[PDB]
Amino acid sequence: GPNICTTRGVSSCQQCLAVSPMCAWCSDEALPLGSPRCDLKENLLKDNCAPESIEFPVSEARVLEDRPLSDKGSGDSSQVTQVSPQRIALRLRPDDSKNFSIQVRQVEDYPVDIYYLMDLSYSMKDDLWSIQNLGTKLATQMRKLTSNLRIGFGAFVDKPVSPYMYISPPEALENPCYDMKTTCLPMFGYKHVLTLTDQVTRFNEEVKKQSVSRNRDAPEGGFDAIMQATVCDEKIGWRNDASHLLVFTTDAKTHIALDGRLAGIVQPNDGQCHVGSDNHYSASTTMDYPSLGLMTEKLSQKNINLIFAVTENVVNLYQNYSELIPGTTVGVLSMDSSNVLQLIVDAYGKIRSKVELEVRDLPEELSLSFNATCLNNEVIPGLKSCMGLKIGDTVSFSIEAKVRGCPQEKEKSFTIKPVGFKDSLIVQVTFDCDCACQAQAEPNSHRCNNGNGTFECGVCRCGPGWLGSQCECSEEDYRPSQQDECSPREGQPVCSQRGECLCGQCVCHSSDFGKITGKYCECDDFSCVRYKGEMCSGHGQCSCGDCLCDSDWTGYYCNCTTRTDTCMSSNGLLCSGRGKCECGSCVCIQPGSYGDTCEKCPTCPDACTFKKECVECKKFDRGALHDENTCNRYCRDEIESVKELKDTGKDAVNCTYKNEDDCVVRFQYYEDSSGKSILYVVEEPECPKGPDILVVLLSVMGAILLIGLAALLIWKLL
Amino acid sequence: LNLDPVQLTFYAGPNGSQFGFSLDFHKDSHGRVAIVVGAPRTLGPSQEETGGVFLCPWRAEGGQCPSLLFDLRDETRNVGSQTLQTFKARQGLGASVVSWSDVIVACAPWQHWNVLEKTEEAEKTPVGSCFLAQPESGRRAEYSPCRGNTLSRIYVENDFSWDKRYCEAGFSSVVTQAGELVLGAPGGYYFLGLLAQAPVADIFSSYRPGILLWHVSSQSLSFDSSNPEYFDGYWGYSVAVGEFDGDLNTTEYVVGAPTWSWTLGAVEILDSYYQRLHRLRGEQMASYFGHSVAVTDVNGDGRHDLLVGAPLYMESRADRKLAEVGRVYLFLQPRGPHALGAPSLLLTGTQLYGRFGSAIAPLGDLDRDGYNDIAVAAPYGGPSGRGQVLVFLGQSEGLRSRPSQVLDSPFPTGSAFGFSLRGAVDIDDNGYPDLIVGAYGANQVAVYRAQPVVKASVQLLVQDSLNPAVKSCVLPQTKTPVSCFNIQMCVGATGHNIPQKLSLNAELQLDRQKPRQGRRVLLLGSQQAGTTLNLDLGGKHSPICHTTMAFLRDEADFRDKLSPIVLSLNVSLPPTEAGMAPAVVLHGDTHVQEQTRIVLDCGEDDVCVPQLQLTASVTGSPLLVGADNVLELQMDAANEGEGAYEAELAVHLPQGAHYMRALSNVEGFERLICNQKKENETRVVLCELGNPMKKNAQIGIAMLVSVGNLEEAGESVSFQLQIRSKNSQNPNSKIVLLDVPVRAEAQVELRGNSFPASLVVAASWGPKVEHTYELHNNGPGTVNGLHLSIHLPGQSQPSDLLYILDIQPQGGLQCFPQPPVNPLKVDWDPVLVSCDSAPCTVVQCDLQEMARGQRAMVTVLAFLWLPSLYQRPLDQFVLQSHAWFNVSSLPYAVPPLSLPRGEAQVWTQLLRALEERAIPIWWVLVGVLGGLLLLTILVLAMWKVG
Ligand SMILES: *[C@@H]1O[C@H](CO)[C@@H](O[C@@H]2O[C@H](CO)[C@@H](O[C@@H]3O[C@H](CO[C@@H]4O[C@H](CO)[C@@H](O)[C@H](O)[C@@H]4O)[C@@H](O)[C@H](O[C@@H]4O[C@H](CO)[C@@H](O)[C@H](O)[C@@H]4O)[C@@H]3O)[C@H](O)[C@H]2NC(C)=O)[C@H](O)[C@H]1NC(C)=O
Ligand SMILES: *[C@@H]1O[C@H](CO)[C@@H](O[C@@H]2O[C@H](CO)[C@@H](O[C@@H]3O[C@H](CO[C@@H]4O[C@H](CO)[C@@H](O)[C@H](O)[C@@H]4O)[C@@H](O)[C@H](O)[C@@H]3O)[C@H](O)[C@H]2NC(C)=O)[C@H](O)[C@H]1NC(C)=O
Ligand SMILES: *[C@@H]1O[C@H](CO)[C@@H](O[C@@H]2O[C@H](CO)[C@@H](O[C@@H]3O[C@H](CO)[C@@H](O)[C@H](O)[C@@H]3O)[C@H](O)[C@H]2NC(C)=O)[C@H](O)[C@H]1NC(C)=O
Ligand SMILES: *[C@@H]1O[C@H](CO)[C@@H](O[C@@H]2O[C@H](CO)[C@@H](O[C@@H]3O[C@H](CO)[C@@H](O)[C@H](O)[C@@H]3O)[C@H](O)[C@H]2NC(C)=O)[C@H](O)[C@H]1NC(C)=O
Ligand SMILES: *[C@@H]1O[C@H](CO)[C@@H](O[C@@H]2O[C@H](CO)[C@@H](O)[C@H](O)[C@H]2NC(C)=O)[C@H](O)[C@H]1NC(C)=O
Ligand SMILES: CC(C)CCC[C@@H](C)[C@H]1CC[C@H]2[C@@H]3CC=C4C[C@@H](O)CC[C@]4(C)[C@H]3CC[C@]12C
Ligand SMILES: CC(C)CCC[C@@H](C)[C@H]1CC[C@H]2[C@@H]3CC=C4C[C@@H](O)CC[C@]4(C)[C@H]3CC[C@]12C
Ligand SMILES: *[C@@H]1O[C@H](CO)[C@@H](O)[C@H](O)[C@H]1NC(C)=O
Ligand SMILES: *[C@@H]1O[C@H](CO)[C@@H](O)[C@H](O)[C@H]1NC(C)=O
Ligand SMILES: *[C@@H]1O[C@H](CO)[C@@H](O)[C@H](O)[C@H]1NC(C)=O
Ligand SMILES: *[C@@H]1O[C@H](CO)[C@@H](O)[C@H](O)[C@H]1NC(C)=O
Ligand SMILES: *[C@@H]1O[C@H](CO)[C@@H](O)[C@H](O)[C@H]1NC(C)=O
Ligand SMILES: *[C@@H]1O[C@H](CO)[C@@H](O)[C@H](O)[C@H]1NC(C)=O
Ligand SMILES: [Ca+2]
Ligand SMILES: [Ca+2]
Ligand SMILES: [Ca+2]
Ligand SMILES: [Ca+2]
Ligand SMILES: [Ca+2]
Ligand SMILES: [Ca+2]
Ligand SMILES: [Ca+2]
Ligand SMILES: [Mg+2]
Repeated sequence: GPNICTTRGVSSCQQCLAVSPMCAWCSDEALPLGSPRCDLKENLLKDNCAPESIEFPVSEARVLEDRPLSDKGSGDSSQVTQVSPQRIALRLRPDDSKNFSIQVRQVEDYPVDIYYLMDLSYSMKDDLWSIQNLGTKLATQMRKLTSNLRIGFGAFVDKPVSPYMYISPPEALENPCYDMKTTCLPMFGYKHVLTLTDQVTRFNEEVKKQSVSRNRDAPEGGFDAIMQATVCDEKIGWRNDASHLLVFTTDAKTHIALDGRLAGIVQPNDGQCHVGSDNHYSASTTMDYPSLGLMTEKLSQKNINLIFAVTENVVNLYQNYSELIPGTTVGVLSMDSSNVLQLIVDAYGKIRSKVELEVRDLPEELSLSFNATCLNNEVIPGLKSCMGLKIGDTVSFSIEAKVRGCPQEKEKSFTIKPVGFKDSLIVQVTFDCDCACQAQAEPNSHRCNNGNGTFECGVCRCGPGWLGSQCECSEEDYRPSQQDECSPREGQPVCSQRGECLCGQCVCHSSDFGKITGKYCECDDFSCVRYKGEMCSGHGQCSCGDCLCDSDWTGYYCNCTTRTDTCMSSNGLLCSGRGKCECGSCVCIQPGSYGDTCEKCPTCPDACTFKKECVECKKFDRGALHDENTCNRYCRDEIESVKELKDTGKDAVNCTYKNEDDCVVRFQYYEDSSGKSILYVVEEPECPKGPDILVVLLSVMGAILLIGLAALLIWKLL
Repeated sequence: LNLDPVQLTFYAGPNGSQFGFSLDFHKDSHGRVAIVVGAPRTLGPSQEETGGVFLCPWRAEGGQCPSLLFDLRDETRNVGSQTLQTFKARQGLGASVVSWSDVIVACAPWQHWNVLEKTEEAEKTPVGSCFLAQPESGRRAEYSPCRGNTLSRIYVENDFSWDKRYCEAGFSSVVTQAGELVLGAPGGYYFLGLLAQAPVADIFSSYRPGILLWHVSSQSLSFDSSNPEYFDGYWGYSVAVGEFDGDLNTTEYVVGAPTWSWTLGAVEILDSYYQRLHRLRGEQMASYFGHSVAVTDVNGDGRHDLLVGAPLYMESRADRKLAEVGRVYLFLQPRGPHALGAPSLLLTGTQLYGRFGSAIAPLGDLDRDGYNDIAVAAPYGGPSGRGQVLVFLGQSEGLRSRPSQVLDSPFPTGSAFGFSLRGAVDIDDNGYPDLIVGAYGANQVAVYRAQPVVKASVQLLVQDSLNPAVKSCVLPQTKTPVSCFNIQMCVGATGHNIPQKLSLNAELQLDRQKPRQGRRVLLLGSQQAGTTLNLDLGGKHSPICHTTMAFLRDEADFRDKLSPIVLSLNVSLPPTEAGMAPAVVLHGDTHVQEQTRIVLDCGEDDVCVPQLQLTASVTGSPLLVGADNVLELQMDAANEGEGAYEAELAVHLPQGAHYMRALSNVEGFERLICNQKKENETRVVLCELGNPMKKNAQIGIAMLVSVGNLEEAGESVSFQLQIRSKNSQNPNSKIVLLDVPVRAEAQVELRGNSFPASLVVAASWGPKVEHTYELHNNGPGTVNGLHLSIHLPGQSQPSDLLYILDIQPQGGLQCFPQPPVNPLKVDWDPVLVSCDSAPCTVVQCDLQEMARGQRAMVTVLAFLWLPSLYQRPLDQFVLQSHAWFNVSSLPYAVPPLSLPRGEAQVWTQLLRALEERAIPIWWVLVGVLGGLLLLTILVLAMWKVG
């Protein structure tokens, strides 16, 4: 059929192939009356013309280098290769999209280095006493997960500048805590003391030699310390072949950018390291606090995971900050900082139980769409990150790349990287929108009307208007006018009142506001929807008046979004399983639910209502709907057999499950604020002893039989 | 828009002095305009940084400026047993400079104050100060509203109550028209922020040299707050003045607190007595919402509007989900005392880390268009990251998202170009306001001078149709008859203070589309298809009209007849002469196209007389207030007369309407094209019906119209439809009016639940059971007069099966029970029970206001009465609670239509560890008796038979 290659083309191989993703060109000479050289490959094959000269470029996704994913990382970590493939090359024809797949795995044991950054404000003094013997305990607890561990320490109070300091009296300069009769060190912004070393005893030795300072303003400038630790890789010694952890412990608010106006500092912050041989922040008094954007950028560049181990009084603020910075985890730190060890131990698993992907060096020319595959063959469309993973779990991500035209560079490259990992995929894209036959050139050929034109791939393009099939109609020539070759379905104005009927064809004109193309000058740009000063929503390019969407978008205006990252809840189900996600917004089908993810429902049935099936296998290894494999398919809660029955769980309440045995099974559901939902179930539930008639009736019939035997023996004697 | 980025004026100060940190205009008694620029880090006499102020006179070439003289020596005084000391080192004098009439107020926020008494002291803290100067009389004065003689021990014992030692007064300053200086102190009251208000005249007349500490009689300051939200709020970062209460006597203040509510930001509108009239909250954490505030009338309605900035705002990008670009919020003051709602307009930057919106400066009517404009500075924006200034023009609906003009930074990297802006003042006396932009990094101030704006109106007139048969003209120098027609071009220039001598080049091109050699109509005079003229409109208020003759070539020379003849007129400025520097900026209608055609198929009369008929219908008639109303208009147009020339469909929509999509049922390859534009105030949509459309053509168009929020359109809205045709006879069709009624309707949902749904009691205080009821206003509209009643069994007595401990309402609803519940303080087969049978306890809740999307919750706690649990424990117990609510009216003009109702019933069932109810052994006994009877009769059968 005509399709779209036959129309809107037939001018040259370049445009002919640049119309639709599926068009073919017949360079070999053939009958020119069959409208050839722009049609589906099948039509050309039916018309022959395939002597190894058929031109039909197709997209390719050849893998250059690929290595198997390692099982365990213990030695020679330079080739762990936890992300495969490592580097692939893509060749895309104009306006065509191609898909590939990648796999991400955590390689069991992996070296870990942890840098401990602790505030040293007066209120933190007691906390410093509870860390004097943390290195050995941390090493012992972490030995079960990592066989190569390094630890470090840091400090920070605030900018040494008024009004943050006590400038007067002079004695306060060397002893701010002089009113309360105590000894304290002068204020400092950031004081690195211990570099990342494998010697555990060094961490203990360095601690208990430190002190605590004092300041006036309640907020503490910890972002400066975080940025200095992140950027100054050599000073503290981050290791490129290990997982990075940065524990940030604080008990007060944190300053942000533009807060230095009070102290007179106005210079914007820069990420260049400013830690000298004295191990202090030289530019603390002359550099402003860093903004969240720069902090996140420099934290992602260096692949540093952040743990906000903060007190309960400011936990909400750091939770709100956490959802902005990717790869960050929050935690509650006790007043005496005695929960730091377990907090970091569990936060390690929490952070390693999350896989995301980020794109770097992505040119604006092309766009990417993502599908994720969590554990099992289940696939969540429009998602680049999977939750609810564990150590050694393997996940898959399908990435589709779509381009617009062919940029005049022919060499582009970008990278897809999981957060907090050195290994990443390097994707090289080369655009091929030029036909091979064009290399023949033949700028002057006698077939182009005695060498006054150009010949290309079987067609003569000649002069500034010479467009006849034989390169003879010229521009001012062809004065006599023919018919049935300038308008379709005669009865309408020629060239749609836009163009001139010359050489037997409608030459479109008025190259203003864009370009006009088409066998009848009907398709054109600058005739599409305008959302906000941008055509076709500014995402995709519109062809022939249709707002052709680009990747990540689908709609008439191409404003609706396909990726569902924003509409994913924390339970691993889209929109909390109580609604759908459309254009990046959750619509809650279930009544009585509202919120960003349809999660804040106050009037829904309690959890235990749908938890009956989950607890069936744990306590019985049987039950209805066992074919679906409901034992562990949707409920991640852990069931424990404990008869304590006296737990003081604030966010917990007892409930009951009914069994076919007619015995009520009372169990507790605790929804911890950390997300570790746990069920406490009493084993062998006490079924009341009902049946007591069998013995009675057996005794009655035995007595009746005895009476009958007595009668029988009386008869025998008689 | 009309600012000149080529001819600027540069003012320079001492190197490394941060010249240009703050700047302002100053007008003397003679009207002469000068610039006041503060350099916080100017070197003092003792080779130390103390700051300074420079009064630059207006010079075209700029250069160095003189510096105003202020005292820069430490003052030590002894009063009683106290010693008062002032330290001015690194005080940053000039960080905020303002001018009022003949007074220049330059503030040093970081000036330090201290008091010594034997051993104790008040500590050395940056109280700050402000120096007031009167150059004409050469007078000097000082003002420091945060100076005290209270020792630190008193503050410590009083929990730091009324602690003004860290005011940093002078961070932001503003002088009202009445003459009341207002200074912001973000660090006052221990980093809570405050304001200090004082008349300038009182300050001048209440100052005695040598008296460091004094009190002004008319001084007034803001009060302290204990709310944790205000903690570390820096309330006072930016201060502005304006009118918002509707009364001209009172002056309202706008105060920014970027770190309000845990790094969320806020902007508070208060009255003269520091009473919170309104608060505007932030949108994102750490966005520094409220860094800069500006008050101006962008829409021109006569009511001041609000502009807020958030330099640290982060947007979403494909490459990275967070990108610090900054944002600007525009809030428009509505009619009446209605509280400001969501931001009227949002403006977002492009460059990363650009800190867009850090400086917003009003410019007045820069282009003399009747609407005020503004300038927004991004200190580190642009591709090179050197800074930019975007000029936004005003309109009836507000501001335009697209920036009219963008000015780059001629200074090198690190100049912080755009940090300080100021305008709305005429310095060259050319009738237009100018702009001044500081750059402390390069220590230079750049002055941009506005240029006159010339509005051009161009009109082209030509005959609708041409008849080659009639020939009247004759070619020059020959005797060859030929047809001809007249083309008239009118060009008019308008403006204010436009140059007396003005020249404009007007180019006329006939049949532009066709090649030069193939043109059909040619000018009679020069026999050329194109012409150019130089019109001297200088001082010609009325438009200048010119006329020319154009003739059609012989029929043999060309064969095309159907293609329309298009004529284009293009008006432009003369080419750049010696010295460049264009005098004026030209904008408006500088290009006009008009199309004629040859007579064809118009009948023997040779004059086409189209007759157009139009019918319109509307679907989606119910219009709900506050909803995404999408009407569908179906229009059928027919031409029973002759072919219509350049026939289009005009659809005038109401104020809140918009155009989304349009389809044409007739034909599948027609490619219908419709456009939307605002002629004067209405959104007119023009759809192309056809150039010489064929006979008896019938076209149907179905278009979607999105009606926006409407609260004053009245009972019904009106849509107008007509057909526009260029034909001389019957140029337009009959006017069609569609009246769409508007009604307000809202649905309210009541949902009830019980926790736990299933409870089992084994065999004091028993198990806890709670009932929750939620009211949700899912309806697009708003409901008032909401009254709800919750009915529960029992009366909260020991005999009652269930005992109510406490009822918690949430959402502002006011609830009261009856009878009173929880008499004791208490420091801690199914059977149906309901209010209908058992004693009824009714709790009534009221809500006068219930906005769209709001939810109200009511929870009631109780526990099963164990003494009543023990008795008859073998009976299943199902309890029920009932609800009944309804509203009174709606806050909308349209009366319709009653509603809504609600009936919620909540059930809760209880169980026990198996019931001891009599097992149905009666059936077993009956079966045993029947079997015994059957056995007896069977035995007797053969017993009697034998
Ligand atoms: C990542 O996630 C996206 C989003 O879901 C996935 O996109 C989906 O891919 C599916 C498989 O390609 C699509 O399913 C079908 O695939 C058709 C193309 O394959 C044709 O198969 C027929 C079978 O007889 C062959 O003859 C043909 O020659 C093709 O090979 C799709 O075109 C089709 O989608 C429909 O197409 C019709 C006609 O074009 C449209 O009118 C209709 O609106 C719809 O688009 C069919 O669904 C699936 O549609 C598609 N999802 C979409 C388009 O929303 C990716 O596949 C995922 N990535 C990976 C690696 O799986
Ligand atoms: C390839 O294209 C070029 C233009 O890009 C063509 O150039 C011109 O082509 C036209 C074709 O109509 C020529 O006009 C034709 O010429 C004939 C022959 O006249 C000749 O005149 C020369 C002197 O100039 C004599 O020496 C010859 O002997 C011969 O008599 C004439 O009868 C007509 O005028 C006819 O239209 C035109 O001459 C030519 N340009 C030049 C400079 O010669 C070119 O022809 C074309 N190649 C082809 C057609 O093979
Ligand atoms: C940190 O995150 C929390 C949770 O997202 C945010 O707190 C929420 O802030 C919104 C502000 O719009 C509150 O909504 C408002 O609540 C008031 C009552 O306080 C109500 O009268 C208004 O009509 C509006 O609904 C919301 O309640 C609040 N929620 C919680 C749980 O605090 C906020 O971003 C941060 N809060 C911190 C740091 O405390
Ligand atoms: C809607 O809400 C209003 C509250 O503003 C309710 O007003 C009440 O309406 C009743 C009419 O039925 C008034 O009369 C009452 O009737 C009952 C019997 O049903 C009787 O027992 C009372 O003594 C009284 O006479 C009642 O006075 C009125 N309430 C007040 C405070 O004036 C209205 O009933 C509600 N409508 C619906 C349909 O729910
Ligand atoms: C997405 O990628 C998969 C895997 O490369 C593609 O599936 C293969 O497609 C080729 C070509 O059609 C087939 O020969 C293979 O048999 C397919 N394998 C599997 C496992 O399906 C898939 O076609 C790609 N989808 C798109 C839209 O490009
Ligand atoms: C007059 C005498 C001989 C009558 C005796 C009646 C006998 C046959 C009755 C008395 C009790 C009965 C049993 C009671 C309960 C059960 C359990 C049931 O799951 C299967 C049948 C079974 C096992 C019954 C079988 C029949 C039974 C043994
Ligand atoms: C321990 C208990 C059960 C013993 C009771 C003794 C019973 C079996 C005795 C008491 C009276 C007796 C009956 C007395 C008289 C007669 C009439 C005779 O023409 C036939 C036997 C007959 C009908 C006897 C049958 C047995 C009898 C019913
Ligand atoms: C694109 O435009 C609207 C208006 O901004 C936006 O709200 C929505 O996501 C898209 N439009 C529709 C109809 O979905
Ligand atoms: C269960 O009931 C007991 C009362 O015996 C109570 O203390 C506890 O908080 C309830 N919840 C859980 C999870 O145990
Ligand atoms: C002094 O002024 C010059 C002017 O060019 C500038 O280059 C220099 O940085 C300034 N500072 C010093 C210390 O010279
Ligand atoms: C203040 O109100 C009084 C009384 O209405 C009025 O006379 C006066 O003009 C007002 N002040 C103004 C408008 O400045
Ligand atoms: C027509 O006017 C526009 C400005 O309105 C100008 O840019 C263009 O150059 C003009 N056309 C010609 C041919 O000069
Ligand atoms: C637009 O409406 C205003 C109403 O004041 C009117 O003055 C103006 O003439 C109208 N515009 C046109 C083009 O008619
Ligand atoms: Ca502590
Ligand atoms: Ca601090
Ligand atoms: Ca007022
Ligand atoms: Ca206004
Ligand atoms: Ca304006
Ligand atoms: Ca001016
Ligand atoms: Ca006629
Ligand atoms: Mg502290």
